[PDB]
This record gives sequence, structure tokens and C-alpha cells, in this order.
Amino acid sequence: VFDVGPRYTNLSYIGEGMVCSAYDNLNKVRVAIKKISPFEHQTYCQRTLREIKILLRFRHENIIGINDIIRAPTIEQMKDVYIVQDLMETDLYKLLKTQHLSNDHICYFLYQILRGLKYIHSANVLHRDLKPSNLLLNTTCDLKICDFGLARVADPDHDHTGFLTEYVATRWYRAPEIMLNSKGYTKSIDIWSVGCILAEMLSNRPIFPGKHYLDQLNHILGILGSPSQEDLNCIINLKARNYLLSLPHKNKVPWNRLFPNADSKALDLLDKMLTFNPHKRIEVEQALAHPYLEQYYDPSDEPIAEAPFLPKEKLKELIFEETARFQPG
Ligand SMILES: Cc1cccc(Nc2nc(Nc3ccc(CC(=O)O)cc3)ncc2C(N)=O)c1
Repeated sequence: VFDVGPRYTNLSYIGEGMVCSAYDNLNKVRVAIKKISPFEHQTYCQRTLREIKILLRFRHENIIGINDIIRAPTIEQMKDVYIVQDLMETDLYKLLKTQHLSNDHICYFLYQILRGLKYIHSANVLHRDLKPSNLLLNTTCDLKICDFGLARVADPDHDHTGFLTEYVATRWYRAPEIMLNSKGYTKSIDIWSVGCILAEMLSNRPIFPGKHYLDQLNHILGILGSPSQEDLNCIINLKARNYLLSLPHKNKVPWNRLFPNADSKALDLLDKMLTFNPHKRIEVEQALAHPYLEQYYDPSDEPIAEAPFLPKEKLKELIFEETARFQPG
């Protein structure tokens, strides 16, 4: 049951709440709708409150926006919530598992990813779950970052934690520091993902397909090779450092080897993005200004945010209030 009033008609399943494609009789165009009703499960409401707030605040060409939201007129009657967004032709995930991207395509995709990330980060926000399935693409290959479900506000000061700390974000694109002593409250956590995403656009397959928590880590050290003495020193947590030391030595696999068909500049940037020590990992602005993206880099055309961005009763009430602007009057 997809009850989205009269304005939106001609429904049809799209993916998995439930996402469908409807025609906007008011905009003479088609759009996508996402049905959400996790209210029962508190462990699924704050994620809806976060994204809505972050997505309405954000305004960027490379970031998906909310064109409209649907819900009951009263908090009592409000059950399901319908978020409406622009309908894209596909995503990086489906494209990677069927198409071969040319160097020019990779360059453009990388640029659009970083351009929007720059805005996200400029608003002191971390995406934390960037990956192909979260990058929508239209027929002309324009890219848009989506799903700020796990996004948070940067909090570098309180990013340290013990060894083997549970993490939600997709395993394959998790930064090595996450399985060691990082809680994921630093902007470098997003650059690492963009990194993994680059490698994937090069060989059409995830770079570090870990099978489990540690498998992700041992899969990373496989290419980068054992972390240097300096990088380890940075790590203070005894449990974490001793694990890296217990591990056998691993040589570094040369990028020009994993992707001999890649572009040297791109590989040079891939190197900066996939750095074991987060503190030395390149920044988004430094990535946009990298020689690889030289034909696109334009700081004046790369907007930044204008300013830095619960019981089972408040979340519903809060979400209800955050969705009022889309109600008549
Ligand atoms: C499958 C799925 C899962 C989660 C969200 C969407 N939603 C969206 N889907 C599209 N087009 C879209 C339609 C189909 C696919 C996969 C395929 O090739 O069949 C990928 C993207 N465009 C925008 C959104 C959006 N704004 O949410 C689609």
C-alpha cells in the first residue's frame, strides 16, 4: 500500500521501507518515493530524523534533496511517512556490476563525489556510509550522494575508542582506524571510502571485500602492507598496537600492479586517499585540487555550507514537526 495522495500516480515497485516510482502530475515528470514507517522500532526513527533534518538543510547539485514529504495532517493520524526525491536513472553499484567506465567517466564521477563531500564536510557533517549504492546517476551521468542515515557531526576530540569496537557503516568501505581505535568521528573517515570507491571504478569490484571485522583489516594491510613504525606509534591503545605487531610482515602491493590499466595521476590520488594513518590522509579540498581532477577543479564553483550543521514520543513528534513545511499553509 503506497498511499501518496492524488498528486503522485502510476506507481511501480523500485527497490528496498519500500521505494517506488511515481509520476508527479504537478511537475509533469516522474519521481521516486520512499515509504517509511519504522516508528514502532525506536532503533529506526532517529535515523529518519537525522537524514530529514540534514537533507532539508543541505542544498547541493551533487547531493540528493527532498522535493516533498507526505504524512497525516495530525500527529495522531500520522503513521507512514513518504519522502519524495528526484528519480535517477541508476546508481554506481548497478553500473559497476554491468558497465565498464572509461577514464573520463571515472574522473567525472570522482569529481562530483568530492565536490559534494566538500560541501557535506564544510557543514561539519560526516556521511560515514559512502559507497556505490549511495551514489545516484542520471542519463547524462550527473552524480548525487544519497542516504545520510549514519551521518554525524564531526567530533575529532572524542574519536578514540578501544580495540575491536562495533561499527555500523558498510564493512568494505570502513577505514582501518575504525577496527583499531577510531569511532568514526573524523572527516578522514569519508576520504577513505571515496578511496575504496575509486579503486572499484578501476577494476569493477571492491578493493577490500572483508568477510568480517578483522578480515577487513587484514585485507587492507594486504595491499598497503604492514604499517610503518611511525604509524603504529600514533596508535596509543595497547590492545590495538599489539595486534598489529603480532601480525606477520606484509609487503606493499604497487598500485600500478593492481590496476595496470589505470591512469598514473588517478593512482597517485588513490594513494593519498588510501593511507593507513588517517592524520596523513589527504583532505577533500586537497583531492579536488589534485592533478587528476585538474580539468574540473574550480574552487569558485564548489560551494560550501553557509554555517556548521529521546523516548517513543519525542522522535515521532520531532519528525512530525520537521515535516511541516510540506503541509499547506
Ligand atoms: C533500489 C533502491 C534502493 C534505495 C533507494 C532507491 N531510490 C532511488 N532510486 C533511483 N533510481 C534507481 C532505480 C533503479 C536502480 C537499480 C536498477 O538499475 O534497477 C538504482 C537507482 N533514483 C533515486 C532514488 C532515491 N532518490 O531514493 C532505489
